[PDB]
Amino acid sequence: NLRFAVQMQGEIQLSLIEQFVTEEKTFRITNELPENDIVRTKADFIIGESDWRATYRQAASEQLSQMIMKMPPQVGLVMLDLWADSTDLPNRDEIVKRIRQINGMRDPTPEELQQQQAAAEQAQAQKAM
Amino acid sequence: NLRFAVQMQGEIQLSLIEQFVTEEKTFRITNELPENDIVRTKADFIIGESDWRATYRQAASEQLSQMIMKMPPQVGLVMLDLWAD
Amino acid sequence: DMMSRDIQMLQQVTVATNKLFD
Amino acid sequence: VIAQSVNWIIGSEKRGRTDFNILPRKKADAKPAEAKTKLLKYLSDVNRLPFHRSRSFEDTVKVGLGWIEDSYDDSTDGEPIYSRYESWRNVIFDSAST
Amino acid sequence: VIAQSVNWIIGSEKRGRTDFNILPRKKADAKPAEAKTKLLKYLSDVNRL
Repeated sequence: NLRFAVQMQGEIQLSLIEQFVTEEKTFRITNELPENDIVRTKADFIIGESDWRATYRQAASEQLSQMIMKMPPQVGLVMLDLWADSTDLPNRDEIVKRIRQINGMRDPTPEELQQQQAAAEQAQAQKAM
Repeated sequence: NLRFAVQMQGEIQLSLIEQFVTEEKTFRITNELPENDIVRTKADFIIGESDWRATYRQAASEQLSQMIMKMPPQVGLVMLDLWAD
Repeated sequence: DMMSRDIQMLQQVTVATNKLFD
Repeated sequence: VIAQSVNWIIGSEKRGRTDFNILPRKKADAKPAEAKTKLLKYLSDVNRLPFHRSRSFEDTVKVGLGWIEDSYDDSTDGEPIYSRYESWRNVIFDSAST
Repeated sequence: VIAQSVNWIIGSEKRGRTDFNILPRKKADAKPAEAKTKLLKYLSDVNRL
């Protein structure tokens, strides 16, 4: 019964956000057919539940780390730099930068230019050889 | 009830920090939309509870250590560098 | 029997002592 | 003996607190669902919804039912959408509903 | 025997002493969040919270 009423309150709240929030408010908070509003929303988006897990970002990092654990060791490093990006490390920019350096992944202008120059030079040398 | 009151006290203390501390004092202590100040702070920053762990640096060290244990033998050395730092 | 029972109550009356340590 | 059982039930539900995680059915719109997930989490943080839900279920254990509000109010209060608990006492509901 | 149970509860709480750890939501203000966490820790230490 609590679950059922929680789904009710979630639907009502989601309708309230879609009605009464401007896109500017969402952009500040967040870095980013049937006639009824409830059915319209509940078609595309469904309400799911996870544990409280403090902020959403912590739950995102937990799911990402679980996916890493399911991944093999090879492919694991790029998932790892995403996990470092999501996880709230005490010093976050530098760990992300280093894991990217060893991985080479993107999403940095000097690093991009260096990587492009190295790749072009190596490819040209191989072709010439 | 204690947890709820702790969140209350943390938010209140954060509000008095935002209102009554100077930037020079923050730099000395540390090496570094809704109208209410109550909701404005919650909008960007949330309050989380962690063990006492004495100074903040020890909590940072614990987080770094767990992160390193999660990391593979490769790429872990640089994170060991920062942990020891 | 009263002595034994009183001794048992003395036993009943680390975690309980934490306030002195704090 | 009432207190032991009621406290056990409310503690069992309190250890099982959950937060909304909006899932997109199509997932051609995963980003809108994730933004809505942050929006709901922000509203729950501001309104302290988990405590309200826990108290509401605590009342539903002791008495027949509990009530939770999700409405939009205009005031100098920063939060536009408020989620607050109302006691089973202060609510009168139609009994004809099946 | 009330003293025993009360002491057990207070000891269980005191063992679980916690500090505020401010976490950033927008991800664009991690450094302000860490600074505010350090200020909160300093205030808790001086006030012996």
